[PDB]
Amino acid sequence: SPEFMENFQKVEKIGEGTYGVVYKARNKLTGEVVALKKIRLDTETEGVPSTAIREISLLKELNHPNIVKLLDVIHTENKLYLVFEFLHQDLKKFMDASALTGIPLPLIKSYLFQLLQGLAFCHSHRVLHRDLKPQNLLINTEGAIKLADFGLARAFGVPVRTYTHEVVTLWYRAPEILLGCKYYSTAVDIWSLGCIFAEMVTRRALFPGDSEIDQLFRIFRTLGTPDEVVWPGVTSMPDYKPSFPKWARQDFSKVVPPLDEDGRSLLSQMLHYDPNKRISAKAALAHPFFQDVTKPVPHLRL
Ligand SMILES: O=S(=O)(O)c1cccc2cccc(Nc3ccccc3)c12
Ligand SMILES: O=S(=O)(O)c1cccc2cccc(Nc3ccccc3)c12
Repeated sequence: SPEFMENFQKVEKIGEGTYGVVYKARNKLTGEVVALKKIRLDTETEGVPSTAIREISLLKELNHPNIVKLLDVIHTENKLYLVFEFLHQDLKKFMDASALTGIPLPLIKSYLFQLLQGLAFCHSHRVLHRDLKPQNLLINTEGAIKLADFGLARAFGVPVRTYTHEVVTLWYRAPEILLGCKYYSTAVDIWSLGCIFAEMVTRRALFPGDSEIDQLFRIFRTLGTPDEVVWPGVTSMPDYKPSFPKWARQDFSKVVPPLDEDGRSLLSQMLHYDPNKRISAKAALAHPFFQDVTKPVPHLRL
């Protein structure tokens, strides 16, 4: 039987992703609580780009424990309401609440492993996230972490508004995107996740830039300014400028102090400059860093 917006009682606002506010709501007929996302459409031109429609279709096809579950899509007067499973807690909020002590390594390992499983699945199905950041990763009481807030709308020009609150998306953006690559690859998500891995460990964002050029320079100052030896083709990328300062690479003992050689090995493979050399999500799952991975439950005192 079709669901109608009248069937839902708004409880509270639980956030405001790239598509406006997200509300916790209660289904009046089943009593189930869900997360509702409101999407304002745009018949401004004539419709949604065919390629966009295909990408939304691709995302809808995915069913995985590490991808937030879409339960239904309600259509009403130029508006779309996405009905999702209810989750309300995210990695950003959790890290802020674990600021004083940091998230324990077993949980860091579990979350990273699960996010890699989610990404491996998406990537094998030709789906990229494109906007991975702590804010977009939802967690539940049982220890799962899930991908959400995919960067689909801005990537394929979907007729809908975005970033109701603001931005900070630059911090996790892969260098090939910052340098204007004609075509990027699934490797961009691995870069983002590597930044998130480092952030969980150090309790601070790795490259908190305030502009594309500042973002690039922050990356260069830490990993060294790339050259043809380290990244073949970099000096010919659209936005590459020979005038870029030349910085030497920093040691990870300094960049991510708490990590040992297994952690450093994996991090270095996730932050490799060359997209063609950056570790894939599938290969990362087999990294020695995950030998002892388990599924700890988070301490959530809401
Ligand atoms: O495919 S749907 O499941 O609706 C869908 C699900 C989730 C997000 C969507 C965003 C834009 C357009 C859609 N489709 C659409 C198609 C026809 C009319 C209005 C919207 C979206
Ligand atoms: O909301 S997200 O968490 O990204 C999301 C998560 C999981 C499955 C999704 C399926 C279709 C569209 C989404 N979002 C969407 C919304 C508006 C425009 C384009 C895509 C999905």
